[PDB]
Amino acid sequence: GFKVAILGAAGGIGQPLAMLMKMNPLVSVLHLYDVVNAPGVTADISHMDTGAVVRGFLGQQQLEAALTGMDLIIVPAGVPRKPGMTRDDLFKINAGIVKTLCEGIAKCCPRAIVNLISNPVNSTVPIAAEVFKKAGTYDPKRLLGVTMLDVVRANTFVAEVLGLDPRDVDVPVVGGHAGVTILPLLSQVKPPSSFTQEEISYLTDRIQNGGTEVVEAKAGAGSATLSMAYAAVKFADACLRGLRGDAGVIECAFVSSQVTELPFFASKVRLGRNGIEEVYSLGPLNEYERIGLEKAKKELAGSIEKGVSFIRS
Amino acid sequence: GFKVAILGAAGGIGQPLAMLMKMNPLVSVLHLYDVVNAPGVTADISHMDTGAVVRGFLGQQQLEAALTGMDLIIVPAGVPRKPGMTRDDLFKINAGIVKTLCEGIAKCCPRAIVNLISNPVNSTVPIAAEVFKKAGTYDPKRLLGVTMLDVVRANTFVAEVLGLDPRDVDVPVVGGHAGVTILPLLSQVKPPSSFTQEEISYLTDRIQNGGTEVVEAKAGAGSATLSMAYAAVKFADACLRGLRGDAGVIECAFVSSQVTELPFFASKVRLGRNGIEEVYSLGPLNEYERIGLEKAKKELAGSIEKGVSFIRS
Repeated sequence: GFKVAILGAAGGIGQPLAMLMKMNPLVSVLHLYDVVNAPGVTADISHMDTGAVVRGFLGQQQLEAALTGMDLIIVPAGVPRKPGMTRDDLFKINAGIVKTLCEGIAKCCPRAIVNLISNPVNSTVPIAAEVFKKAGTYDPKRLLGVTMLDVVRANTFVAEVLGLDPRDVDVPVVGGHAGVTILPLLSQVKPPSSFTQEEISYLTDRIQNGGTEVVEAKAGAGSATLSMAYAAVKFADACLRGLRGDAGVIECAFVSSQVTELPFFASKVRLGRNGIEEVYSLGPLNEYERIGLEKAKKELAGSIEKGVSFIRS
Repeated sequence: GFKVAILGAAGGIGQPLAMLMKMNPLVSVLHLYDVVNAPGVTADISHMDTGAVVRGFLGQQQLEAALTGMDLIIVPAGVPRKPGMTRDDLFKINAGIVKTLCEGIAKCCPRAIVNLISNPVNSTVPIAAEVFKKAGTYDPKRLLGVTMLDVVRANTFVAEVLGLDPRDVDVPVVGGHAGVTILPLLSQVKPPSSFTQEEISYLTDRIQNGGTEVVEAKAGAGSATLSMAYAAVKFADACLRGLRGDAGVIECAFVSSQVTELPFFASKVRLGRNGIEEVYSLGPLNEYERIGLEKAKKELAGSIEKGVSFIRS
C-alpha cells in the first residue's frame, strides 16, 4: 500500500484523522508528526490492529524523517482561532506554519502528493505553491487543497433538504474554501433534483458558513474536527485509490488551474497514479451560480494574492 | 438499522467514537449525550454525509430523551483526573457517574444492549448490574463490559511478534479489564503459533499494561482515546450484527457469567438478536494461563466486590 504522513497529527483534526488513516487498508505506513504530543497520539494509534504501521515524529528536528519516502502528506497543521485571534494574526501564524512545513516537504519528498488542509486554504495552497516554486519542486499535479468538507457538508445538507440518504447525493463545489468563495453547484446535483429558490439560498449560505456554524456551536471554544477528519480521510482515500491506479476517481479540490483566470481554483479533478490526471472545467452554471462565481473570484483573487505575496517577500 | 446512544460523547473517547458510529451503516439514529459540549460535538458530527441521523443531548435533564428508544447504549462516560489520581477517588467519581447513567438506562430502555466502557470496568459493570437488579430491569444477556481494546492490543502485539498483519491474528482475552485480571490466552492464538517463553511473558505483560503504556506516552496528560474509540466501535458493530441477526458473531466481553466462580468474567460470547446468545467457557488453558487465571480471579473478585458494595450501601 502507500505511505502517509500527517503533519499536525496531535491536534483536534489530526488525531481523529490519524485514527481513520490508521484504519485505511491502502495505507501501509503512517507517519504522525507534530510539535507536541506526537508520541502520545502515536502510542494510542499503534495499538490498533490494522495493517498500517505507525511511527511518531516530534519537533522540527524530526520533520524530515517523518516526510521521507512518503506517498501522501496530509497537512491539517495549524493553530486554534482562540478568541483573541484576529483572522490575520492567525493567517500570519498559519502562513508561517505552512511555509515551514512546505519547505520541509520540498526538501524531502518532491513527488509526494500533498493534501493541504491548513486554514485558510485559499491562501495556504498558494503559499505552498510559491514555496515549491521557490525551491524548484513545484508540480501542480501534486498539490491539493482539501475542500472535501465543503462537498461533504453540501451532500449532507442537500440530502436533508431532498429527504435522501447523503450517501446517495453528490454536489460539485467549486471556487475557494472560505465564505463566498465556496460555490456549491446545486444545478449539477446528482441525483437530478429541483430546489426552490429559498432552498438554493439556504443551502448555499449554509454550505458557505458550515465552519462558522460549528465554531459557534462549540461556543467559540473549538472548530470542526471530526467531520473534518472524516472529510480529509475520504479525500486521502481517493488520492490513494488514484495512486493505486483505479479508473474514474474524481473529487473536488482547490488546485492550480487554468479553468478560470485565477491560478488556483477548486473544481472536479481526476486522481490517478501521479496525482491530478485532469482538472475538469466548471461545467454549465445557471445564472445564480454565474453570479456566485463572480463573487467568489473577486474574493478568491485577493486571498490568492495574500498568500503569494506572503512568500514573495 | 439501529439506534445508538453514546453517554459521554464529548469526551476524549466519546468524540472519535461518535465519529466512527456516525459512519457505521447499521446505525440509523445516533444520540450523543454529555454534561458539557454536546451541542458542539453534535454539530460537527452532523455535517457527515453518512446514513445515521445524529442528535445531541446536554445535561441530566436531557438524559432520558437521549436514552429513549435506543437499541444500544455505549458508555465511555467518566472523568480523567490525571495529576492527583488514586484510582480510588476516580472510582468514587466514576462509580457515581455510572450509577446515575445506569439508573437512567434502567428507566428508559431496559431492553437496550449496554456496552459499558467507564473505567474501571471490573467494578462498574457490577455496579451497573446492581442498579439494574435494584430496579428490576437486570437482564444479564444485555450488559457487556467492553474489553475489546484488550483484544485489539493483543492482536496487534502478537501480530508484531509473529511478523503478521494484525488483521490475520486473533487472540482470546479473558478475565478482567485491568492489570493482571487481563488474561490473554496466547495458547489459543489463531493462526496456530509458537511463542518463546520471553515472548509469552512480554506479550502478556504488555497486553496487561496497555493503558498504562499510553498514559505514560501521553506524559500523564491523557490516556488512550483513539484506539479505544476504534475498539469500542468494532465491538458496538458486532453487537449490531448480532441484533441484525447475523450468525457466528463472537467477541470477548466482560459479562455476567457462570464460567468461573466469579459472577462477572470476560470470555468469548456469541452476540445475537437478544444480546448475549451464549457465553463460552475459557476453552483449554496451558499451565501459564491457569496460573495467570488464578492471579486474575483473586484481583477480580475484590474489584467485583468494590463494585457491588458501592451500590449495596
